[PDB]
Amino acid sequence: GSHMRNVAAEQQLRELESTFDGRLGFVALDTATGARIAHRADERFPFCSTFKTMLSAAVLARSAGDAALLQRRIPYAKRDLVRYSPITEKHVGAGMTVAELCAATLQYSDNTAANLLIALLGGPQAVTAYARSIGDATFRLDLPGDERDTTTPAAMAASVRRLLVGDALGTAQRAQLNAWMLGNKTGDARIRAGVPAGWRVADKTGTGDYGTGNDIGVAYPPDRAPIVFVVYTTMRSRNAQARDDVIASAARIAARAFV
Repeated sequence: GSHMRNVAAEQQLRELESTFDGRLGFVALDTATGARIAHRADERFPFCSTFKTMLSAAVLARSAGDAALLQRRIPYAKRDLVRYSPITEKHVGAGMTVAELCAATLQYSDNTAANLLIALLGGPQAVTAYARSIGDATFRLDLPGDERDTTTPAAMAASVRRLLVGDALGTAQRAQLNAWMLGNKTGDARIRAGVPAGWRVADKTGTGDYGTGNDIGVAYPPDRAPIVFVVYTTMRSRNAQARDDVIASAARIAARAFV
């Protein structure tokens, strides 16, 4: 890699953004060197389901010195279900364990699972507090540039790096967060589609209206240092679809520059 290849990649990201009516927010970090490829890195974007990574980390932190928390079952009822709950809807009544809820919200993006975990922590402000505790002053869990439920690509990249690769969590908790995110089921068309097939990817997607299409995580090449990938996209038209292809293309541009 080189600075000039990174400069080239950043122009390619700008040219990629021109292909849709919106904004591309991107950070890729080669942890071998701290080399960063960035686009609109300091702008706020709606995070959508990508916050579930920060959620799950906060839950893992509560479990330090209390591993049995992960086996604790949380009951809930039908009235507790919110839209898009493909796992939790099958377990109304007795409910699911804390670990099951983390896996459901990370791997299937289950919304009720996220709400139950947010409640366990004491509310959305507890998730924001956790973010502050690992050095993230930007993340906020609470539309024409409403800052609620937003972060920046730079801030989320730093948090993803610290959580999955660095020391924000204890070693065992880092391992568990990675294991869950390596098993993601919702990201096949996003970062995973753009990086080499030989790289293991731990990722969390986010999708919303205004063509909001996000994917964050870490790629683990087989004989190199990990590369952090954060991709946020959002558009001017509320009706617009998220663009899996753009997310994949952004990751590809960075992967090409770093090899």
